[PDB]
Amino acid sequence: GLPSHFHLQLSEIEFHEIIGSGSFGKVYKGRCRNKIVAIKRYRSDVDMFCREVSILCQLNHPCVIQFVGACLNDPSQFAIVTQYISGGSLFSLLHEQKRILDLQSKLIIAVDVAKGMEYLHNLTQPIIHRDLNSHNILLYEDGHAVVADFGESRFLQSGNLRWMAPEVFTQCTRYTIKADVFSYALCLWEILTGEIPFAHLKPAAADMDMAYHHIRPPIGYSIPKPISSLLIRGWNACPEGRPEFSEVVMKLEECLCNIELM
Amino acid sequence: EKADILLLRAGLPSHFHLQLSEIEFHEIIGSGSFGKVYKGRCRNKIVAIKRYRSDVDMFCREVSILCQLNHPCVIQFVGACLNDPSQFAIVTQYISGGSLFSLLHEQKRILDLQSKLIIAVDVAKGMEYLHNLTQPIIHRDLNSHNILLYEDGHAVVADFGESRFLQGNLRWMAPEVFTQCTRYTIKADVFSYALCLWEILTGEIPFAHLKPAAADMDMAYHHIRPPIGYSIPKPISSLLIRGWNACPEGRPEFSEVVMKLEECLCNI
Ligand SMILES: CNS(=O)(=O)c1cccc(Nc2ncnc3[nH]cnc23)c1
Ligand SMILES: CNS(=O)(=O)c1cccc(Nc2ncnc3[nH]cnc23)c1
Repeated sequence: GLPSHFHLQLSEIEFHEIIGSGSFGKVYKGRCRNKIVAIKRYRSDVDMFCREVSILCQLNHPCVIQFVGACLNDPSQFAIVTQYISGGSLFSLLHEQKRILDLQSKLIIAVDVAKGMEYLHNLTQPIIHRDLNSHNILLYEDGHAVVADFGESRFLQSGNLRWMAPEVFTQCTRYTIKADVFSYALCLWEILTGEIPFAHLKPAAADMDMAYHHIRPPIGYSIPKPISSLLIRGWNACPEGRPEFSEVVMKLEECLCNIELM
Repeated sequence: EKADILLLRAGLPSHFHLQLSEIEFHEIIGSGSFGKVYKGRCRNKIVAIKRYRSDVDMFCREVSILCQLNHPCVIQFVGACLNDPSQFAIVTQYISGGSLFSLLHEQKRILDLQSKLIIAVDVAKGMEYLHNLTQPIIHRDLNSHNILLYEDGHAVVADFGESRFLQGNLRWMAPEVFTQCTRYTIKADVFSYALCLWEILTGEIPFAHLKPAAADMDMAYHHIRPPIGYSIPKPISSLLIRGWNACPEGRPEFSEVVMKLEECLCNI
């Protein structure tokens, strides 16, 4: 049921330099069907590969990664091919390169991300990214941005509770699209400040501070009042209080107009 | 299934083996998706029987946990019927003073502080026992329906139907997802116990005016707790504030809960 045009023989892929690595295997830069591509090569695990592919073959939007195909011939030859995006991750730009950005460049990125996410959330069968962060926002050289890496992505699912611990309640509850809005909020703050949320903490300390002790990255004069309000609602502890991505896109586009006019 | 029942039959001490024909079933005293709970009679002894409606794994596990139990603050297993899946039953002691839920919310009876603390302490001990076994057991369904009361004023934890033997990038995660990454720990019972302790002190069902799922929601997403009046003694309010800490790591162990409540009984 993966449309047959998306099937790939390994012979259709030219592998070049390695560009990423992890548990799954390796990511390579390469060439496929007359394009420059990123190829995610592989070494319970098969279900996750099949999910990712099922999701990648639904994608068609300029603010979301472009799928090229997958190789399914046998388990040792598994691979996912996408367009290569040469401008790097948003993470690198802000934290490693420390390129100084004007406010217009920042909003273009954040809007492009918000649009990609709006797209995903409003398909007939909605998609939750579940891993949205600055490592998974890639940038074109022109400053436009796309949402990448759908390895954690899932299709949206269609007495004792009164005495349940919150962490237990949360586990018996369905994972929603509003969890993507939370993560986005952090990315949006991260774009404006150019700082890693909770830079001084290791990942898990940071998550605990957010979940248990309500701490949020500090807002200041670095963030104008139309946006800062989106950030606050965006990372509300109650999912239902969080805005829809359609709302996020309009407000950021309005800000983008006014910053171009000024 | 046939292999699991036979293995269970083999590890289960002989006195616990029962035939469904040896059980007399009087009235219904408990309910659930699993089946029903009865008052009844077995070998001429007044007993409580859980009757049964994935279901074999559940039965083998519940019986397994039950025959490990040997502590006066925790339900006394009497036996099971494991003849075949159609006949699945679980027999325990019957306790004539009823559930804490009944006492507080149906009979609406008034208790003095000492009587309350004895209950709270017995529950705490029972949970301490479970949590400190060589193979810890987590209860997972601790509430006022599942705390039972002898007429001498002591209590036991009952219904082990939900019980189990205890076994990125995170920086950008939503709190309700970060929490989906950790499993059910012992500290989840402590939280449940906290509400029971508030329930005992006030006589009110936690979030009485909301439906369960809304109470859960208010507690998880909005971080709301039942109000802690000025009338509640400090050492107990301290236990509540900590016991239902949203941070599991910040909730006390039951041994500490026991220790603190025992002190109060020495001042009471
Ligand atoms: C392989 N397709 S994927 O599932 O979306 C995916 C997963 C993990 C990391 C990437 N990275 C990049 N992909 C493309 N271009 C780039 N330039 C700099 N990093 C990448 C992509
Ligand atoms: C069958 N044993 S069980 O699984 O622990 C169990 C589960 C659910 C409810 C009970 N009730 C009572 N059990 C004993 N005495 C009582 N007096 C008033 N209600 C009960 C017992």
